Amino acid sequence: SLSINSREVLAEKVKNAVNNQPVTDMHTHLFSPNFGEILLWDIDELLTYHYLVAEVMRWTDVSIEAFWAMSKREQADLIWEELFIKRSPVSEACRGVLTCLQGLGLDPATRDLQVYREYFAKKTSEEQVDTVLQLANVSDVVMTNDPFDDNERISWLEGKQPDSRFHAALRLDPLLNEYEQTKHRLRDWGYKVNDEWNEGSIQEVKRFLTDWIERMDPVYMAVSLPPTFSFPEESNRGRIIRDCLLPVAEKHNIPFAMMIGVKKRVHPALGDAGDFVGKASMDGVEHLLREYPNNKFLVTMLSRENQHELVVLARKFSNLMIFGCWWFMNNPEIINEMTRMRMEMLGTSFIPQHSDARVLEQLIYKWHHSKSIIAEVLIDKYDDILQAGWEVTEEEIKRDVADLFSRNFWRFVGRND
Amino acid sequence: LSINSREVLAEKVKNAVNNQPVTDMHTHLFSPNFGEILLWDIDELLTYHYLVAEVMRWTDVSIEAFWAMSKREQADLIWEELFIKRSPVSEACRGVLTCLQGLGLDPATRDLQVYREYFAKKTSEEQVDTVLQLANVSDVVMTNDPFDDNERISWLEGKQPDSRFHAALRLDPLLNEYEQTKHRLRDWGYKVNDEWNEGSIQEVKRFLTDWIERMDPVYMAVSLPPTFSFPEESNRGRIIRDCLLPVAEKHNIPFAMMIGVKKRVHPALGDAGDFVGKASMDGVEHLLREYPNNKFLVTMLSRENQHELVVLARKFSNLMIFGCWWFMNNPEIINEMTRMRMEMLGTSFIPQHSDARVLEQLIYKWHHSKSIIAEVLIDKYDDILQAGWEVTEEEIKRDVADLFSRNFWRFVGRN
Amino acid sequence: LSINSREVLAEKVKNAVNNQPVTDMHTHLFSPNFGEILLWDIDELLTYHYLVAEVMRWTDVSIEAFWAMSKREQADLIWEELFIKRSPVSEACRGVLTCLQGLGLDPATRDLQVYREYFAKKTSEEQVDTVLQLANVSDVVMTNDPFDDNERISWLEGKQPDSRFHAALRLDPLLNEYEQTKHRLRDWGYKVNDEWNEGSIQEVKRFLTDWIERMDPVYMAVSLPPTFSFPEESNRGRIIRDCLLPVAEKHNIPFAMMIGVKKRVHPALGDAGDFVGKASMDGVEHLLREYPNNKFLVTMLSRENQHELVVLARKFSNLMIFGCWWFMNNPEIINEMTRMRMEMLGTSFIPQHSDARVLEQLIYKWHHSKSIIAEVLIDKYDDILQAGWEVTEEEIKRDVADLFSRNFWRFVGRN
Ligand SMILES: [Cl-]
Ligand SMILES: [Cl-]
Ligand SMILES: [Cl-]
Ligand SMILES: [Cl-]
Ligand SMILES: [Mg+2]
Ligand SMILES: [Zn+2]
Ligand SMILES: [Zn+2]
Ligand SMILES: [Zn+2]
Repeated sequence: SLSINSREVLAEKVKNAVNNQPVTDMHTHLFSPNFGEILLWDIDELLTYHYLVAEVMRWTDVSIEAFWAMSKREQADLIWEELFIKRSPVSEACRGVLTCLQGLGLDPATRDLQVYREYFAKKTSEEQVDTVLQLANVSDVVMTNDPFDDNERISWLEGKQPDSRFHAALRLDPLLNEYEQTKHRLRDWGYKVNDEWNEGSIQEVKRFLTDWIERMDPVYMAVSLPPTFSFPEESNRGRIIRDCLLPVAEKHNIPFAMMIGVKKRVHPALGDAGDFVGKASMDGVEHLLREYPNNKFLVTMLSRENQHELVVLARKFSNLMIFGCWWFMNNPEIINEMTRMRMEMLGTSFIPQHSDARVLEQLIYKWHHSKSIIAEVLIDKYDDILQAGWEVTEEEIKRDVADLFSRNFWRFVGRND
Repeated sequence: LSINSREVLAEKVKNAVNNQPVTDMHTHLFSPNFGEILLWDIDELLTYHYLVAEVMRWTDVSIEAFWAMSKREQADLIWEELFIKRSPVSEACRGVLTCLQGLGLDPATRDLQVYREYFAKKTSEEQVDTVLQLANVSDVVMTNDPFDDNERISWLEGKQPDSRFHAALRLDPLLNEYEQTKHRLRDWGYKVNDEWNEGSIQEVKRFLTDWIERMDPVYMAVSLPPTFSFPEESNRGRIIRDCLLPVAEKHNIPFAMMIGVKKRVHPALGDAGDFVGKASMDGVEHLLREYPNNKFLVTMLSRENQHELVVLARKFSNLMIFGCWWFMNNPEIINEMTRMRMEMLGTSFIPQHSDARVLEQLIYKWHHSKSIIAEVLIDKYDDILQAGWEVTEEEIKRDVADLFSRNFWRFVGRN
Repeated sequence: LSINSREVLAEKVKNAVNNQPVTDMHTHLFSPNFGEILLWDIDELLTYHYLVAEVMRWTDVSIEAFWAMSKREQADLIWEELFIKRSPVSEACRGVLTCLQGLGLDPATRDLQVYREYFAKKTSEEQVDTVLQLANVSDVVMTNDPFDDNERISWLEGKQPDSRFHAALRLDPLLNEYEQTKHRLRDWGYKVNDEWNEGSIQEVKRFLTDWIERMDPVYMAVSLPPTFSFPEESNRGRIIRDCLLPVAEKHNIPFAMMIGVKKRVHPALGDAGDFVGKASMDGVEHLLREYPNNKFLVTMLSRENQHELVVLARKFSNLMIFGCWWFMNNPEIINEMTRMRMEMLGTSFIPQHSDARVLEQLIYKWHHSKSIIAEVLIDKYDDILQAGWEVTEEEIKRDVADLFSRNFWRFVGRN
């Protein structure tokens, strides 16, 4: 019955447990460094992250065309001047760049971007991965692997495997969302899908999935979906999910990850910075969970206004695992409210965060900023049960922290450690 | 003797809040003379449907296997899965520990066998006395359903509740399931016709008036789906327009509408199977505007309805909003709702009800809510103190009494 | 010295925020040379429509009897019902107290007759000087409606506002009520046709151009319902498309859209009878994308629009979002909005406007909002300070000037 005797010691012990727990980051856009140039890293890549492109375009008089015509260094220079020098870098994405520099032993105080660049010029990808995963305390990274991308598909077809720290996830947007165009690529690749949606088309699409499952050994198959997402639906998407994806997933015991609420290309000229958000109906997700009890679903949603009801839906269905605070949700005010709602209604039965890192060094700030918030939530929740006379031990806190940052994910996808 | 600093204010407000007897204006408890339908004890607390939903997120035991377990075994499984194997940090898990502690039991031991021994030595009457004392609740409003055969008999035998328990007439089967319920009405001698004519109208009114007579309810209540609309040419829309509203106005009894529940999305979970959806405000707005002589108590289930519900209260004095219902009854939501409510309505609302299904829940439902409501009050008083206003301890006691008891009785026009 | 802890940052930020002169970019105040339409004094504070809604939730006085009372009588009733019989803890009630205190009056006495004496002794001009000084407001943007006969007079008599007050051309009757308004245009010599054709288009453009010439407005404004959509084959859709946007582009004048107000759900309440609804973002999205040479100022009334409004501002630099309008202008909501906005937009937004209808409200609207905005800034500067950034006091002063004044003038392309 030795246990934690005060809130101040609780806070110390929780913060230490959270900081020390190696993270599984279950959705990123990073790649094993052996995949080469598609692994993005360094300060110029940090600064030209699309979140920062959106932000600089609210201030700068430089036209979008002129921006895209600049070199990466020039874009980074402009972003630095407009968002850090001419106004204080108070936004979450700008703060994050500074957290990264500090983590790396660079000094934000000098504002010396040329000195920062020198740091990265002297390293290999493999070295930077080692440094960054250590600093961010991340043991495992789940990638986003898109067989429709020519520059990724090559490494796979060349027999490359990621190192043991990097795990595959099969990204299926082009197949589910753009089948009218994508069906022709499948044909080019020997999958004899017909004009008509018949048994032959069903079989060849299942074979496409099975071949990539065999190749990648993905931990889940994923898709991003619009605010209008509905299921069942008479559409290529509704048919592919019903006839191909769900049966394959069940057979292979692979979860289906759905990232719902992104409205694509509302400002096309902005590229990756041009996507918007909408509230979705919960009906399709509800139907999927109820009607496919032998399938597992990972869900994150983009609208603030979906988050509470998504937690309630998790209370209804054990084949739903909700994860992370995605994109426009990934800001302190929202991370805090979401994490509290989730813990109040689900206890520790969810995955509080993922980084969605596109640039390697972002693991540093995405985990630092989120861990501090998650630690605050845990401190309050433990203190409340301490107040109720419960005895919490440091071993129990370590166990719960491991569940939230790692074990709940592996347990749900039916694998590792 | 003036209140001169936040620190002094905080102690005065917490004392006033703690000391104020509560009227709990919507519960699923029953006067103890109604028998076994009053649920109580640690096995009942642990097998509350909120905890059933939570344990099914973790356990390998199937739902079928779970329902086949005895109550004690279900309670044991829930204890192991939600308190021993993971820390009991959820609001519903924390609530069980609050009740245990309140009763003088020691959660440090985690000894469910010992806790059970406490309950085995007591009668229902003794436990009600204990619980209402510890929760500082003076008055409990029940949910009395004349369509439940069990509950019906008791009222038909002329059994009256204890004076601490007040009736409220539950109408879901009548309003939401008329096709099916009209056959029972006619078994009971209410000659409702196949068509909605004057005959039907008068006999439904007679059913309402008969039950008002028997129950002396403080309000009539219904829970409603996110799709709720009014006017509507449906059985619900016709009964409300033609029968419920006129009867309610004549007897000056409010109509309680609990809006936002989507029933049985996961049928096998039973009570743990219901979901939530955002509702349109249009139907509520229409009722308030078009029936100014009727009074309406509303609580809604969707987070995304709460702010606009507060605005609608600003518009209509015949609306009384109440409580943080079910999926809203979690600290992060209780806090945001109570602040939005106080900022736009001052003290003209009812901040909380327990919806207790198990007697001992009054202990944590009230404990956990009072701490949050006290903190909101402290901030709001502090803000007017900083503006130069002098608040007296007697004024705090008054406002606290309005929130926890008097606003309800004023609105219903009673006690 | 120089800033190396949260404690020091808090001192510097609070000083910067308190000292920064405010441009209040949307109010319902008027240059004092406009005469009686400039509302001021304690009785006007107390009878603000926010307080009429609140008193009606408590008083037994009927709405008809209320409107039959004199202003002083109305103000007496509201004081008794909202300040004396219950603690004045609501945001709007707290605001009255902050004004009294700011003017050097003592709320501790509750001496309404003494408070009244204060104002009886001053001219409009003196009180404008006092209030703008106390509130640290350098510039006030008015709402000027050429459809209002009284207002139209000062403009037609060539009266110009005092250099501290700026015009904004309010267009609601034209855009929202064209069928009724076309007759008045015709009367004024704007000879619109029955059919929406080139004839009608040119006469509506001429109306706008004439009023732009007369008023020199900083923006043209309209308030819109939750059902607002664009493009739309309606008089509103057509006037915006064919007249308003091209005229705005030619004069480089922004269009301010205040979206989400549902008018007169409770008619008898007058100004206090308006409600809220969530709107589609589709119309605003279309307008921003398809009219890149037009500038748009937007504020929305529903809590549930705020986050997605901030995301839309990330997408479009021709969108400036502003303020926490009306039902949003409460501490709980101001805080969450200001945080969401800063997290996603840095300093590239206008955190607040007063919408003051009564002169003295500038005091509380800015005092209450500045304290919240300062705390949000302290958190955000601290986060980058802890991350190793050197924040200077001059940078703080710059950022604060952008939020409270410069961002507005930069966007509108003026002062
Ligand atoms: Cl973005
Ligand atoms: Cl919503
Ligand atoms: Cl539940
Ligand atoms: Cl109002
Ligand atoms: Mg909040
Ligand atoms: Zn992603
Ligand atoms: Zn209930
Ligand atoms: Zn206004």
